[PDB]
Amino acid sequence: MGRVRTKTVKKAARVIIEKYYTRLGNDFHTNKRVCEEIAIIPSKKLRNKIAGYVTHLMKRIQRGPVRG
Amino acid sequence: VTVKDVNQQEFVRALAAFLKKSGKLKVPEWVDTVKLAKHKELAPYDENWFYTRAASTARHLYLRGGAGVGSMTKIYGGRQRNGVMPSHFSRGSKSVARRVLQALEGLKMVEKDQDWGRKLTPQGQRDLDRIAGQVAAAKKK
Amino acid sequence: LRITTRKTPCGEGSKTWDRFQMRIHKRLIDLHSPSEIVKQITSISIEPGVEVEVTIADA
Amino acid sequence: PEKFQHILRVLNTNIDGRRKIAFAITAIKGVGRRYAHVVLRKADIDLTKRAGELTEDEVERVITIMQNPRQYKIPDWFLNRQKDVKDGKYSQVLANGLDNKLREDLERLKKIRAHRGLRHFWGLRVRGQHTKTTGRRGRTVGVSK
Amino acid sequence: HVAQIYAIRQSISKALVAYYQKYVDEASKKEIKDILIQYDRTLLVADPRRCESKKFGGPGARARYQKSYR
Amino acid sequence: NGKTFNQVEIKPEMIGHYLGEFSITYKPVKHGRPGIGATHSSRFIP
Amino acid sequence: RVQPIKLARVTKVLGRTGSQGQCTQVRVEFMDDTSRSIIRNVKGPVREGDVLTLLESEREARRL
Amino acid sequence: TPDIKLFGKWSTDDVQINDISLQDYIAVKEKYAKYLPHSAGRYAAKRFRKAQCPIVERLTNSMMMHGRNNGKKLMTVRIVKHAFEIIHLLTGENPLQVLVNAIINSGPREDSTRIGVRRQAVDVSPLRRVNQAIWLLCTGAREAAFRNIKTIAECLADELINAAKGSSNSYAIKKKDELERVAKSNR
Amino acid sequence: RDKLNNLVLFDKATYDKLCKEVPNYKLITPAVVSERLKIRGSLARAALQELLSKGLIKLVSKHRAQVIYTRNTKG
RNA sequence: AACGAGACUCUGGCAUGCUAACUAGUUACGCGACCCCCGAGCGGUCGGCGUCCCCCAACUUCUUAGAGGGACAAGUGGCGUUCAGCCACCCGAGAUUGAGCAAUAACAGGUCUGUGAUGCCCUUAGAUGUCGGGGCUGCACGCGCGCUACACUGACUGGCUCAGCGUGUGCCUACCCUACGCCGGCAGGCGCGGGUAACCCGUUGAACCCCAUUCGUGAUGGGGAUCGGGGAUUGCAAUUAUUCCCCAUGAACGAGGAAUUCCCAGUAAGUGCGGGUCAUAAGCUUGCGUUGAUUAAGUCCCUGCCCUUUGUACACACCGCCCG
Ligand SMILES: [Mg+2]
Ligand SMILES: [Mg+2]
Ligand SMILES: [Mg+2]
Ligand SMILES: [Mg+2]
Ligand SMILES: [Mg+2]
Ligand SMILES: [Mg+2]
Ligand SMILES: [Mg+2]
Ligand SMILES: [Mg+2]
Ligand SMILES: [Mg+2]
Ligand SMILES: [Mg+2]
Ligand SMILES: [Mg+2]
Ligand SMILES: [Mg+2]
Ligand SMILES: [Mg+2]
Ligand SMILES: [Mg+2]
Ligand SMILES: [Mg+2]
Ligand SMILES: [Mg+2]
Ligand SMILES: [Mg+2]
Ligand SMILES: [Mg+2]
Ligand SMILES: [Mg+2]
Ligand SMILES: [Mg+2]
Ligand SMILES: [Mg+2]
Ligand SMILES: [Mg+2]
Ligand SMILES: [Mg+2]
Ligand SMILES: [Mg+2]
Ligand SMILES: [Mg+2]
Repeated sequence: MGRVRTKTVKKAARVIIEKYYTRLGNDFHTNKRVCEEIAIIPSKKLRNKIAGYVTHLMKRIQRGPVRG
Repeated sequence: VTVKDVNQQEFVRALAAFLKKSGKLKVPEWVDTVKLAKHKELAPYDENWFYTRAASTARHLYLRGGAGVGSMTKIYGGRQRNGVMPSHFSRGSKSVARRVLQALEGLKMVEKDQDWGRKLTPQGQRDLDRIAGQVAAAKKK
Repeated sequence: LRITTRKTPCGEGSKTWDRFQMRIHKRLIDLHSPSEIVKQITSISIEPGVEVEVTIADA
Repeated sequence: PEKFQHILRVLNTNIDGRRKIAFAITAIKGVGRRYAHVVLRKADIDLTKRAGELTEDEVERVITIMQNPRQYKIPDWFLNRQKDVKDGKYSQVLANGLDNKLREDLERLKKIRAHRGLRHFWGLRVRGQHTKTTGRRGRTVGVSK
Repeated sequence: HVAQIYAIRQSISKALVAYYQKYVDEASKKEIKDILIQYDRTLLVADPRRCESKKFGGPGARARYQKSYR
Repeated sequence: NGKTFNQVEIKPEMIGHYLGEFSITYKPVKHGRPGIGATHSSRFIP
Repeated sequence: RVQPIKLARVTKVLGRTGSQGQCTQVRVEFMDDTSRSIIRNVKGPVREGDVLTLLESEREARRL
Repeated sequence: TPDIKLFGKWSTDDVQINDISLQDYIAVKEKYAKYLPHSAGRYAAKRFRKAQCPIVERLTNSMMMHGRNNGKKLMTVRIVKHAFEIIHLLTGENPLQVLVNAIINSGPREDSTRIGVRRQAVDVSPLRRVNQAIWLLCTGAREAAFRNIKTIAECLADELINAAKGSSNSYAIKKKDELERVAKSNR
Repeated sequence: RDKLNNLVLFDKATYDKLCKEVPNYKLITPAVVSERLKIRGSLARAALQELLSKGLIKLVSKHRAQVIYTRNTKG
C-alpha cells in the first residue's frame, strides 16, 4: 500500500504552514495553488503531496494545537 | 437490394450456380489434379470448385478495386503445418488466381484497371446486384 | 531506433539485457513566398544540432 | 441397403469394402491419398460409395488406370518413380515392385560402395542428422566396475 | 473479432446519449443514461485494460523459463 | 580424405556421383568402455 | 449417531488457523435460538453473514 | 420481456434456489438476467467480486480447460447453448432450474484438511461449495466425452440431469459422497 | 482401447427398428442412435436426414458440431 | 548530517478544452458517375451501396504530437494513546499499471578467445604470423533447455472476417522491401514501375476463432519419425542429404514412476507476426498484438531472508570443530 508520507514532504508542509498560516484554508484545490505560488517545488506529484498534507494539518490546527 | 445487405455465404452459393449455369467461363484442363495451395494436403472436396472460387473472387473485387494476382493469393493464404516444426502463414496459388481472373475477363465481368490491377465493369456490378436481390427475396431477409 | 544487447561480454552469469534507443523527431513547414525571402529567414538562429532542409516546390 | 460381399482381394493385398473407396484403396502400397483421389476422378466413378458397392466392372477399370497412369492423362510430376535411374521410364510402382525397387536401389548403392550404402549397411542414419542423442536402440551401459 | 463488437456496442450508446443531450431535454437523456448504466457499464465508460510488456527471461510478462539445478 | 589419397577404380555405375562420395573422412566407430564422467552414479575419489 | 442438520450464521471472523494458514476460526449462531454460539473452523473464503451447514453441531473447534 | 431478458429463449423468472445458504452466491435472476454468458467482466479484481457473476458465465468460464481449450470461449458458449436445449428435451423443466439443482446436489458441506496422513474435518464455505460444484460438474462432462462417440454437449446435459436428479451415476455426486465419507471418518 | 464393430449400412432388422424407434425417443442425435443400435455413426446421419425428409422427426437445432431432433413436437 | 528507500526518467489509462495538418482524416454538399428498386414513386425527385473521381468547401470527432490539466488517502463513515496511519463507500478515465536507475563491504565468481587494454613466461623463419583438404556434426550409453503429439472441446475441404511493434537500396563490404502483367501444378522464371520512406510494398485481406461439408472410437482420414525417386534456388563449391517443392514409405506415442519448474488479471495458456544472426536459412532469443480462464486476498509448515534476545570448545566461520 504505502500512503505514508516522507520527511521531505512533512518538513516542507510544516514550514509552509509556519510561515503562510493565514493564506491557507480547508480545501485542497486552493492550498495547491497557494503552495505553488509561495514555494518552488520541482515536480507536480510532490506539489500535490505537500498540498495534501497541508490540508490534513490545517484540519487539526482548528482544534487543539499541534506540537511541531 | 445491394450486395452488402445479404448474407455473403449464400451470395457466393448463388453466384456459383449463376456462373455454372451459362456454359461460358471456360475452366482450365488441370481442374482435377491440382492442390489449390502449397499448404494443403488434398484436392478440394467439391468437384465444381472453380465456379465457387470465381464467385468468391468476383465478390471480393466488388468490395475493393485494383486487387491483382498478388493479393488474391494473399486473400486465399492460410496456415501451413510443417510436420514436427511450428506452423506459419502461406500464400495461395498464383496459377489458379491468374486463370480465375483471366476467365472472369472472358465474361466481360472484370477489366484490367487504369492503375495496374483488376476491377469490375459496369456490367459486373449489375450481375452481382441482381443476384443480391434474388438472394434477399428468396430467404425473405 | 532500438538495440537490445547482452549486458555481459564472455557469456557467464544471469542472462540480463540492455535496451538502448534513439528517438528522431520530425516537423515540416510550408510557405508561399519568393525564394530569396525563404533563404533570408531560414538561415538565421539555428542553435542546436537540428537539421533544416529547404525544398523549392512541394505543392 | 444391399448387404453384399465387401472384402476385396485386389492384386496381392486385402482391401476392406467397409470403407470409402478413396480411403480403401490406399491400403495398397504406392497409393496414398493424393494419388487415389486422382485415380478415382479420372475413372469417372463416384466418391461417396463404400468400397463394397463396386461391381466387377468398376474395380477392373480402377486398377487398370492405377497401373497405366500416363495413358489416362495423369501427369509426370505426380508419379513415385520418375526418370527411372536404369531405364528412363516414368511409373507408379505399386504393390510388390515397390520393395523390389527399394532393395535394388539399396543394393546398387552398396555395390559401388558409396557413402549412402555404407550408412545403410551399418544401420545408421542416412541423411545428415546428429546421432549422439537420438536413435538410442541399445541397452544402458554400467559405469561402476 | 471480439474487441470490435464491444467497441460498436459502446459507440452507438455513447452516440445516442450525446445526441439526446444537445438536441433534446436533459431529463430525456439522463433517463436513458441510467437505463444503460444500470444494466451494464462499459456501455458508456470504456475499460483501461491493455496488454503488458514481455520481459527477458520468460515467454511472457510474468512467466519465466524452466529453472534447472543438477 | 584429409590425410590420405585412398584409391578408387571408376565403374560405369558411379556416373553422376561425386568423387568425394567414395573416400570417407573418418573411422567407423567401435565403442570402448564408459569412463568416470559417463553417469551421475559416478563421482567420488579421495 | 442420528442428528438433523443445523444451519448456522457467521457473526465474527477471529483469525486464520492451520499449518499453512488454510482455514478460518469463525463464531456462529444457530438459526433457531440466537442465544446459542459456537466456534468452528471453516475451509473456504468465509465473509461475515454467510450461512454454513453443519453435519455435526455437537462438536466444537479447539484449533488446527 | 421488453425489460426482461430471458436468454433468447429461457425465462429467468420462476426459478427457485431452495437453499438458504447457497443463495446470495448464485446470481440467476432479477438483476443478473442477461442475454449471453459473455461479458468483459473484471470480476477477478477484489476478494468477493466473484459471487456477483452470473452463474452461466461461471460455467462457461470453467468449461474451457485442459490445454487446447484455453481462450476458446465462443466455442464454450455454443456448448452451453446446445446443452440447454438437450436438457429441455430430455426432461421438460426449465434448463436453469436443473442447473441450480445440480449445483446444490454436488457441493460438499463437510471436508478435511491435512494437519500436523492425519486429517481433521472442517465445514465448507458457501462460495467454496459453489466453486467445487462447478468444477466437479465440468470434470464429469470432460472425462465422460473424451474418447466416446458422444459429444461434449450430450455429456454435459447427462451430468447436469443425473446431478439434479441425485443418482450417484454422475461423477460429481460420487465425488461429493467420497469427500463427506472420508471427512466423517476423520471426524 | 476396445472393439466397436458397427454396421456400415443397414440390414432389414435394424432398418425396421430404426423406424420403430421414432415415437419413443425424446432426444434424437446421431450419437444416441449410434449407441442404441450398432451403427457406424456416419450412417446414422444419413438415416436421420432420410427420416427428417419423410416428416417422421422434427429438427430443433442444426449446427456444424451438433444436430438435434425430437419426436413430432408432441407429448 | 551523509548514502540507499522515496523523490526521479520512460511507459499504459483520460480531455468533443488549446495548438494544426492534401506525407492523416471526417462531414458536407459542389459534385459527376456506376449500379440496383431495395422505399414512397416510375425507373425520374426523394432516398440506399462505394478505399469510384474531384473541392483555392468547413472542420480536427477518429490519426499524428506538442503545451498544459488531472489523484492528493482530497470527500464521507468506522478503527486508531484519537498521532503516524488502516478498512469501507460516493464521485471518477483511474483510489494498489509496467519497467529504467540503485548503497557500504565482498567473491581468489566469469572474461588474457571483444580491444592498437595489459605485466611476466613461451615461440619467432623447419613459426604458434597464409592457401588446398578434413574436423568442430562421428555413436553401446548418462543428463539439461525445448518443438510436435497422443485426436470428436478433433482432423480434412471450402466460405467468411479482424491487428500491433518493426525493417527496407550498404562508404571498406555490392546484398535491400516489393507492386502489377505474362509463363509454370509447385518451388520458381521473365518483363516493367514505386520507395532513402505517415508518400511505395500497405487500407499491412495474419493465425487461432466464426459458418457449412466428409470422417466415426478402429494406432483410423490421429501422429508425422525413417527412407526411395524426381524438380528448383543461393553460392567459388551442397557428398556427411544447406534451404525449398512434388509422388511414395507411414515408426514410437492412447495423457506419462520416484521427483520437480513457472505463475495473481488483460496475468497463465492457446495463436500468429516482426527484429537479431542472415549470399542461403529458426524447433533459439528479443519485442508486438489477438482470444482469454480456474484459483488467492492467506500463512510461516517446507525452502530461504530481515531485525531483537540468548548459547558456543566455531573465525578456513557447521561444507566448523572434535573422541575412542
Ligand atoms: Mg504470451
Ligand atoms: Mg537523525
Ligand atoms: Mg477518515
Ligand atoms: Mg462510479
Ligand atoms: Mg511503480
Ligand atoms: Mg546494492
Ligand atoms: Mg578481458
Ligand atoms: Mg597476457
Ligand atoms: Mg569465443
Ligand atoms: Mg591471415
Ligand atoms: Mg583452411
Ligand atoms: Mg559445437
Ligand atoms: Mg538456459
Ligand atoms: Mg480452414
Ligand atoms: Mg498448437
Ligand atoms: Mg519469432
Ligand atoms: Mg531480411
Ligand atoms: Mg529470420
Ligand atoms: Mg543462440
Ligand atoms: Mg523450488
Ligand atoms: Mg525486518
Ligand atoms: Mg552473543
Ligand atoms: Mg580458532
Ligand atoms: Mg558436522
Ligand atoms: Mg581418529
